[PDB]
Amino acid sequence: RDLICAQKFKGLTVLPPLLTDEMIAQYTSALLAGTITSGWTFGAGPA
Amino acid sequence: ITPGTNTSNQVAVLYQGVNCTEVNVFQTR
Repeated sequence: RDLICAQKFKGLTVLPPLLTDEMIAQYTSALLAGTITSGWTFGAGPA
Repeated sequence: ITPGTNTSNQVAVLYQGVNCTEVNVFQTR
């Protein structure tokens, strides 16, 4: 068995994060869009 | 998962590391 499956049989479990990789990617895309289209106005008020 | 004893008494059970086959139900990651 792999390392994860061999360590889970002793109590050690890996909990999944709340924000998945897709949500972090969407957040980064939104930040990039705000930086390109607006600049610094979207981090201080209206875009 | 409990919304608080001051609001209601319903609870939700999450079994970490199962497939809804060895415990409505909802299968998540």
